[PDB]
Amino acid sequence: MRILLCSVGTSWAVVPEAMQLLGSQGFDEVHVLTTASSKISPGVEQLLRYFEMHPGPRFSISRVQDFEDLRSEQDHMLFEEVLWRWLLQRAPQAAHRYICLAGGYKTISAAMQRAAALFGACEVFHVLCEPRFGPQGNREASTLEEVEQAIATNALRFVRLGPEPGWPQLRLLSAPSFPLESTLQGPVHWVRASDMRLRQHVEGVLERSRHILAAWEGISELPIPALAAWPPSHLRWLHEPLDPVQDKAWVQALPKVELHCHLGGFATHGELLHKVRQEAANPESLPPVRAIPLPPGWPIPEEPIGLERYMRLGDNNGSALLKDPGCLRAQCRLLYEALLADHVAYAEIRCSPANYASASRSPWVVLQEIRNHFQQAMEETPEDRRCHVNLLLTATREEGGDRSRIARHLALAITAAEHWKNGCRVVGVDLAGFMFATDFEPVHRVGLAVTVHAGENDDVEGIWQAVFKLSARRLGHALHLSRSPDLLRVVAERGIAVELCPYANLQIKGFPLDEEQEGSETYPLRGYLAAGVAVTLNTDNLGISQASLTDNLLLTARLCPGITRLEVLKTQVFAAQAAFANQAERKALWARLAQVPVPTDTE
Amino acid sequence: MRILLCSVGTSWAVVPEAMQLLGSQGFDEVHVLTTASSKISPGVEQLLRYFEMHPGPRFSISRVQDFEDLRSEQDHMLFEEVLWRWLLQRAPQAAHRYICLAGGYKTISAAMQRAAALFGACEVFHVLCEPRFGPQGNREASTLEEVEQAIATNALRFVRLGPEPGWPQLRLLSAPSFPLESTLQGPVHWVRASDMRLRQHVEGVLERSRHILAAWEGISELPIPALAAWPPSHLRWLHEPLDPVQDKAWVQALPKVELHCHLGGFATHGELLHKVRQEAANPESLPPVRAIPLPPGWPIPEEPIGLERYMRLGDNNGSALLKDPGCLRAQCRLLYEALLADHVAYAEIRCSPANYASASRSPWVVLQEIRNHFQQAMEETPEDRRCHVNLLLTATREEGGDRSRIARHLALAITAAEHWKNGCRVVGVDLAGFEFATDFEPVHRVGLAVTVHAGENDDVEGIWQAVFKLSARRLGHALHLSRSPDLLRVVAERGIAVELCPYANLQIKGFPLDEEQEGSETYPLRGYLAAGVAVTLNTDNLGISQASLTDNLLLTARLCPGITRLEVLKTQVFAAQAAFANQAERKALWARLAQVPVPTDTEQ
Ligand SMILES: Nc1ncnc2c1ncn2[C@@H]1O[C@H](COP(=O)(O)OP(=O)(O)OP(=O)(O)O)[C@@H](O)[C@H]1O
Ligand SMILES: Nc1ncnc2c1ncn2[C@@H]1O[C@H](COP(=O)(O)OP(=O)(O)OP(=O)(O)O)[C@@H](O)[C@H]1O
Ligand SMILES: [Zn+2]
Repeated sequence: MRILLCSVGTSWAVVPEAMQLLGSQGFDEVHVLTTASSKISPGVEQLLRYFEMHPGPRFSISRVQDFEDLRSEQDHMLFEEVLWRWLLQRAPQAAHRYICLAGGYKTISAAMQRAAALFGACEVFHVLCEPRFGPQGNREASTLEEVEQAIATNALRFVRLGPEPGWPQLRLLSAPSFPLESTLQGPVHWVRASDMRLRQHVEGVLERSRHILAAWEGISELPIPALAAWPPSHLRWLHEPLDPVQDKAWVQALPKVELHCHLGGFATHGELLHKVRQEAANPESLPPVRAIPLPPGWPIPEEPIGLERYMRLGDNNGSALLKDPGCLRAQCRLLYEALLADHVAYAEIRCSPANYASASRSPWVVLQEIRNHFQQAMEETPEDRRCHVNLLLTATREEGGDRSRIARHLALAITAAEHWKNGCRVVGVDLAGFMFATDFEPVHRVGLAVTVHAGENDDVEGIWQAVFKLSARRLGHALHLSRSPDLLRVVAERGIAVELCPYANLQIKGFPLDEEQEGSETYPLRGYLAAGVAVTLNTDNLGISQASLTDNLLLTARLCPGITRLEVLKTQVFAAQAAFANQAERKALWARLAQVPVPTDTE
Repeated sequence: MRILLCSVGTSWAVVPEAMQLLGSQGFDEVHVLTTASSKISPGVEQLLRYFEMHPGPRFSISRVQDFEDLRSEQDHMLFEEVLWRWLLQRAPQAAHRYICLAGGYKTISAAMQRAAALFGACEVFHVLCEPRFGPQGNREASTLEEVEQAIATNALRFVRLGPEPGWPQLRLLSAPSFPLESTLQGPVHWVRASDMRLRQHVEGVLERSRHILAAWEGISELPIPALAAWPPSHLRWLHEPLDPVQDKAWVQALPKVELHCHLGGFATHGELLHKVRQEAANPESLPPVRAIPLPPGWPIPEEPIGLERYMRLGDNNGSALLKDPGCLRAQCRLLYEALLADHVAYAEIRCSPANYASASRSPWVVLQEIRNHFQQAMEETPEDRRCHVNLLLTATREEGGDRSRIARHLALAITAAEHWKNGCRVVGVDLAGFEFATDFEPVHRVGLAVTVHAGENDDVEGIWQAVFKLSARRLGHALHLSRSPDLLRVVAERGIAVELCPYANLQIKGFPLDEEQEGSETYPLRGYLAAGVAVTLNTDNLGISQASLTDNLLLTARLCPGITRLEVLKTQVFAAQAAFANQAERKALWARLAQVPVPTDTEQ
C-alpha cells in the first residue's frame, strides 16, 4: 500500500506534478489538504477535473473550514491540529505515508515536515516543475493542458528528503482516539478540529521524553527507575536536604512501607483508647483506666525516659483490653484506618496472640480473628489504595518467667505459615530478648523469616549472635552498629536490613537535635546509609510514641543534619526490598512505590 | 543578551523587518547568513547601508561559499552543516538565541526550524511585511526608506512560534568543538566547515534517543541498564533462544565473571602441562608424567565418570607439581593469561597453599607468592582490559585424614584478609567438607565470606546446614534444591547464589542434551532462574573439564532447552552481585559489564 499526502495553495498543479514522483508506478492513492480561501476554489475544481480524467487511485480533497488565510499564529495552530488529525485519519500507517510540501504557506510546508518528523512517514518529498511554460515559455504548469504537458515533458524535479522514523510513543496514536469532522462540499472534504487534545498530548509526550533523556545519564543513582521522568528542577529539589516543615505535605503523600509496628501500642491513650474501650463486647469486665502521665514535652521528651518507662506508658491497652473480642476487633480496624490515613502501602504488624488468649479463646483463635479482621479491612478497600498487611508473631524472652509462651508463639507461627497463602499472612517471627538459638531450628526449617528485636544492651555480641546464630534477616534498633567495623561491614555485605524508629529511639535513648554537623552522639542514620547498610524508618508503637510514619520521616531532618529527600526515598526502597512479602505482594508494592508524589516548590 | 539569526535570499528586507520583532528594544546582536550567489550581493550592500544608520545592534553577514542554489541536495546537506556551526558560533546560548526564518529558501527556513528544535533557542519567529510600499503601493518594503516607513508605521506582523527548549544532548555543544573557517572580506565573514562531524554526531544522538525512548518501557526487565540504548531489533534478538553455534562470537566477547575456578586443576594435561613443567625451578624433583587416558568423547563424555575419576583425571598437576616455585609461577601466569583470553573482568581463584608447602616453604610463603604473581600480572595489563583477581582459600575435610590443614587454612585466610587491602586480596574461604559448626566462628567474626562446595551426594540436609549453620553466602553444585520446596524458597528469599558448572556437572553427574522439552532429569538452571534464585555459570576446573567459560555458557543452551541470551546476561549480573568484592572492585566490575558486545546476526 502507498498513500500520498499533498498540500495545496493558490496553485493546483502541485498535486498532479507530485503524483509523478514514482514515475509510471504512480501512487495507490493521493490525498490533498486544502484551506478555506476562495482564491483556491478554481484550483480545487481543476484538481477535481484532473482526477476525473485520471481515474484509478482513491481521491479525496480536504479543506480546512476554519482556516481561510494565515492571519495570526492561532490560524497556524488550528491548521497544525487539523493537519495532524487528517494525517492520522487518512494515513494510519507511517510506512504507507508519502508527504508533499510544495503547497501552502512557508509555515505550512514546515508543518508537514514537522508532522512527518513526529508521527513518521514512508517518504517526504518536494515536487518542482522546470519553468518552461506559459505564453513566454518561462512559467510552470498552471492549467490542465499545462500540467499534462509538464508531466509529459518531464519538466518535474523532486527533492527526496528521505523517510522520517518518527517517535516510538507518537507512532502508535490512532485516528479514532482523536476524530476529525469533515463536511462534504462537493467532491472535496471540509475538515475542522473540535479541540486540541491531540496536540496537547503530543506536547506532553515530547516534554516527558525530554525529561527522560535529560536524566538518563545517571539513572542508576535514582531509587525508583520511574523517577527519571521528573523535570530536572524537581530532581535537583529531590537532591536537597529535607525540610521538616516545608516537606510535610510531600512526606504525607508518599506511599510508605511499615516493618516495625507493635499492635499492642496503637491506642494506648487519647480518644483512640476510649474508642477501643467503647467497642468492648463485655463492657463490665473492662479494667479501670489508670493514670499514666506522659513525660513533659511529649512526643519530644526533654530527657530520655528509658525502655522500662516507655513500656509502662502503654498500660491502658494491650493484654489488658484485647482479651475482649470487641476490643481486639476495634483495635484491628482502627490500626488499619490509621495505616490508610498515612498512605502506607505495605505493613507488617507484629502481635502476641498468646498474651490475648482466654479460657475459651486459644491463641490460635485470637490469631485467626486478628488475621480475619485485617483481611476483611483489606478487602473493603479499593485496590488502588489498599494497604497490604502481613503478620509477625512476637516471641519474647522475658527475665525469669515461663518459656511456654515462646514455644506457643513459635508453634503458632509454624502453623499459620502454611494455613494461609493469600491476603494477610504470617510472614515470620521476631525474637525480642533472645543469642540463643536451639529451639529456632524448626522456624528456619519451614522457611519463616526471623527479625531480632535488639534491646537495652549495647552489646556488639548480641548483633553478632542474631546475624550468625539466629539467622536474622532484619535487625531492630541496631543503633550501636558502628562500634564494630567488622560487624558493620558484615551487615552491609550480607544485606541485613536495620530498622530504625526515630521517635522511639529519641524518647528511649535520646539524641542531640537540630545540630549543624555530625557529632559522636549523632543519630546513626547517615553513617549507616553511607556504609551501604539497608536502613528502614518505622513507627514502633503508634500510641506510646504518639507519632505516625510521616512524623518519623520528618524527624530525621532534625536528628540527622543534611538528610536529603532522595535518602528518604532510599529508605523507603530499602524497606520495600527488606519486606517478607512474596512475589505478588512484592510486585504490588513496587507498583505502588512508583507513584511518587510531585513536589510543590519546584527547586 | 538577545541575538537574532536570519537568512537572506533574493529579498534583503526580511532582516530589517525582523529587527523590529521586540520593538524599540531591538536585538543586542544580529547575524545574517546567505548563499554565495551574485544576486545576493546587492542585498548585501543594502543591508550594510541599513546597518549604517540605526547603529545600535552589532552586525555581521555570513555567506556560504559552497552553497548558491537549490540544484543539489548535497548542497543542502553542506548548507545545513555550515548552518549549525554558524548558529553555534554566533548563538552559543539557546536562552539568548532569537532565530528568524523569514529569508532564504524553503529548505533554509526548514533548517532554521530544525536547528532551533535540535539545539534550542529563546524564540523562533517569522516576519511579515505589508505590501503597502514601493511604486503603486502594492509591494512589500524593499528599500531603506520603505523599511523605515514600515517600522515607523507598524506595518510589520510577527508570528512568534514560541520558545523551544532543544534536546539535552545538543544544548551543551560548543562552537570550538566544531570550528567554522571564516575569512574576512570587508565587513562580511566567509565561513567554511572542514568536516561534517556535527551532523553525524546529531544523527547518532537522535538515533540513540529514539532507541532509549523505545526501550524505556521495559527498563526493569533488562539486567544491564545500558541495554536500553540498544536498537529494538537487537533487543528482540536478545529475547530469543541462545544458539550455541551462531552465538559463539558474541559470547566470547562478553565481559564475564568467574566465581568457581580451581588453581590446581588448570593445566592437568596438554601443552600447558608441558609448559608448566618446563618452567620448574629445579628440573630434577619433578615427578614423572603419569599416563592418564581421558574418557572418550571428552569434554562431552558418553557416560558420566563420577567424582572420583574426575578428580583422578587431574593427577599430573596440583599438589604433585606445584611445590616447585617455578611451576607455581608458571601456573599462575598461564591461568591469568587464560582468564584474559576469555574476556573475564573479575575472577575468584580457589587455592590450597598448605598443600603446596615444603620444609623451607611455609603455607604463608606459598600464599604470598601466589598473591604477588597475580598482582604482578594484573599490574602489567591496562585498566580497561585488566582482569581483577581475588583469592579463596579451600579448607577441605578429608576421609579421616588430616585435621591440621583445615585449621591452618582458616588461620591463613584470617591473616591474609587483614594483610592485603588493595589489588589481589583473600576475600573468603571455601568449605569442601561437612556438606564443623564450631570451627568457623572465627571466620565469621572477621568478615570473611564462606562458600560451601557441595558435591558427591544428593541430600538437602547438607544444604540446610550450609545455609543455616555454616552461614554460607554461595553454594557450589547445588543441583538438588528443587527436590525440597522450602529450601528452594529460602535460598531464593535470602539471596544465596548457586554456582553451577555446566561441563563439570555434565561429566560427573550426566544430564540429557538437546532434548526438545524440559523433563525430570533436565538441567535445573532454568528451574532455578524461574524461582528467583541467583544462578551463576562457572568453569570449576579449566584443565580437567577442558572447557572455558564461553564453552560453559554455550553448553548451557544444550543443557537447558530454549534458554535465551538475556538469561546469560542475567547470570553474569548475578555473578557480579554475588562476588565477594568491595565498593571499588564492584564499581569497576559494573563499569566493565556495561560494555555488552553488539550482536552481529540480527537478521534471521
Ligand atoms: N519498643 C519496644 N522495645 C522492647 N519491647 C517492646 C517494645 N514494644 C513492644 N515491646 C514488647 O513486645 C511484646 C509484644 O508486643 P505486642 O505489640 O504484641 O504487645 P502486647 O502484647 O500488647 O503488650 P502488653 O500487654 O505487655 O502491653 C510486649 O511484651 C512488649 O513488652
Ligand atoms: N569438582 C570438584 N568437586 C569436588 N571437590 C573438588 C572438585 N575440584 C576440587 N575439589 C576438591 O578441592 C581440592 C583442591 O583442588 P584443587 O583443584 O585446588 O587441586 P589440588 O590442590 O592439587 O588438589 P588435591 O589435594 O586433590 O591434589 C581437591 O583435593 C578436592 O578435595
Ligand atoms: Zn569445585
